[PDB]
Amino acid sequence: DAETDRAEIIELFGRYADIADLKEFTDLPRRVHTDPLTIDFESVTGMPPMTVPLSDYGAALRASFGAFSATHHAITGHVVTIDSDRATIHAHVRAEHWLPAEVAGDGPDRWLVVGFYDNEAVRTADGWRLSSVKLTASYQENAHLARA
Amino acid sequence: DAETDRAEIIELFGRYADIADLKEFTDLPRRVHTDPLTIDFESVTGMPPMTVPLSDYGAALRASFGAFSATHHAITGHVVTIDSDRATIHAHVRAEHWLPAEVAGDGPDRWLVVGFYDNEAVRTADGWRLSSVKLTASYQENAHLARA
Amino acid sequence: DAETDRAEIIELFGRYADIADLKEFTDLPRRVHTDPLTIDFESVTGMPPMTVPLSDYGAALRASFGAFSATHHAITGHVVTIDSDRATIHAHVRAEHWLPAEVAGDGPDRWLVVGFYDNEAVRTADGWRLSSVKLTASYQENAHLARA
Repeated sequence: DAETDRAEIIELFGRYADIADLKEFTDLPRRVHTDPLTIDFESVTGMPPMTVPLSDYGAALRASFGAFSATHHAITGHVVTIDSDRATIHAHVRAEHWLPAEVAGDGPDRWLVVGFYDNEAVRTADGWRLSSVKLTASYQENAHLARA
Repeated sequence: DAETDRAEIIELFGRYADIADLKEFTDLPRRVHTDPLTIDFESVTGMPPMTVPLSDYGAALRASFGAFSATHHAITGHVVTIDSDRATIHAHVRAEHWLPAEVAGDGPDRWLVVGFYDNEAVRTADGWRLSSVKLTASYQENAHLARA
Repeated sequence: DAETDRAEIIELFGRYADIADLKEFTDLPRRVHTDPLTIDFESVTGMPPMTVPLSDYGAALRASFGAFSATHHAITGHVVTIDSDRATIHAHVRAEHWLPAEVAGDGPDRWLVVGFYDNEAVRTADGWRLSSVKLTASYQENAHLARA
């Protein structure tokens, strides 16, 4: 019922965090996202929203997260609204990204993004999937490292 | 049923975190809290518990969170006990508060509070609301900034 | 039903975090864990998996967490699979451990572990309990303090 849908939608955010933090950009994205996927990270990158093939998104994530020794996404505070086979989710996110020493040198090594997801999900034949991801940053620390 | 109540009570903590972190002290508190509201932040401020009108609480939050460039509340680990139209919730909280550079100068800029909420909720005609908030700190970093 | 089981299993992780962070190693472990308990912290300590009496585990936790002024475990992203009276849970964890000043001196004072739990639970006559805990670290900061 509705509570099973809610619980499955919340769990998708655990799997979403696992994509990045386990660096598993091949199988897991198919279990988490629709194809194509709408993405909006403009609040952090200045790149406007786009709708992209899932394999492109995965390849892009693999390339960018390859810059980090590790990451940790702590996603909390899910506010889920369901209407049959669609849902919206607002959540908190705290995302830590550590640069290797070879890049960070004697300086800061951790890029922090805090803020919110305002995402959409759809109920597919293979279960709920996140069809749109939008990240709004409230604060960043060491954002220059995302460039460095 | 009971599981819908639990899920709605947990979601209230997402909305609670949103009050502070989106700095929305006017509408959201009515959706999250009863009027009046009992508050106990004594473990952090030394001010004893009080029961206050909700508009006072909102105005006070607006004034105090106005000192921060941003905040992030990560609330996790909800332990919810429900008895008809009342509930208790114990949870973990990690609350980050960043001071603007104009105030922090060359020193630390982030006030960290970790610890627990031990809160009460009531089922109102318009849904669950948090009727009592109690924060017990296990640790703080840079607490002097909450004064500065 | 299944959703009550899921919610109870997720709540166990709140109580698990409370063992360490409230430093309550006597009563709470009986409410959270089976006796005996399988533990695997090898990814952090190099000690291989073992199955130990619960009172030994509690005594060991009391001794080790006695080194810290405070800790905070933020457990998020639960992915729960249930099969009757057994479950597996994968989750994110961010665990902070602060050393007292008397030990940290003028140096770093916070040991950070980020990574994952990959745990098992069993439905006992007194409710769900965590029967196996496995922590896999993705990153640590100041791990030398866990020794110091």
